[PDB]
Amino acid sequence: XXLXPIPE
Amino acid sequence: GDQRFGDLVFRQLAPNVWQHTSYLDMPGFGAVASNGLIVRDGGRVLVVDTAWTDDQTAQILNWIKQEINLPVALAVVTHAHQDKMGGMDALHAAGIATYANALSNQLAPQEGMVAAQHSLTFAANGWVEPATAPNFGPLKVFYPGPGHTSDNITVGIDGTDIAFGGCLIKDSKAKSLGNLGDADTEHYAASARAFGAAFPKASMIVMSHSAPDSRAAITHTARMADKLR
Ligand SMILES: [Zn+2]
Ligand SMILES: [Zn+2]
Ligand SMILES: [Zn+2]
Repeated sequence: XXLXPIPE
Repeated sequence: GDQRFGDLVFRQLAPNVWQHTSYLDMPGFGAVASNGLIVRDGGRVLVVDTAWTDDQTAQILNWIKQEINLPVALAVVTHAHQDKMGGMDALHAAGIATYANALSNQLAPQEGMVAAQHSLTFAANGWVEPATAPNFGPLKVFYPGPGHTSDNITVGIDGTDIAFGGCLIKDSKAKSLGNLGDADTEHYAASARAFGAAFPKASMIVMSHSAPDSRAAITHTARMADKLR
């Protein structure tokens, strides 16, 4: 999801 | 030193500078902190980056209203990701003038972000064209080159020990550069070093996902990036 460091 | 205000934290870093922190609870992964800056410059406030969401960004404006009670002249956002640009509608609803790297504004739709109202452009040396950043007061905006993203920008606060690396810089104790998905692994190391050279007097390095650190965060980040190229 493009949640900064979290790629999902 | 931390002050809590709804779901947000504010830490005073200088007489006229605060770090804002917002969190996104992700199931299993846990809460993820994102940091920005609030700057008091005479009779107005300047914001660097939004929170993850419109609601969280509205709470930043409420806190400023409560603790500083000056109008927010402008906000600058440091790239087209949710942690930095998630709250653009909340700044707009408040009639706040928003600035981003032209490329951030260009990438925004693909990234699911609302574009800033104004575009920043940069000289070949990385320094912002002053005509695109009118009345930025102590905000010295520098494009260090591609790294975390192609559009990542950085901000020094003139007359302080503070420079803001955003998501480009990791803390001096970081085990890795995290996810290398949207990253320029070739130019990252040089971009980290350019940030360093742009703000040589900055002894406090503020970043998106770690507590404020020493210049060791710049050299560590650059040395991790060296092992990619
Ligand atoms: Zn980030
Ligand atoms: Zn990012
Ligand atoms: Zn992306």
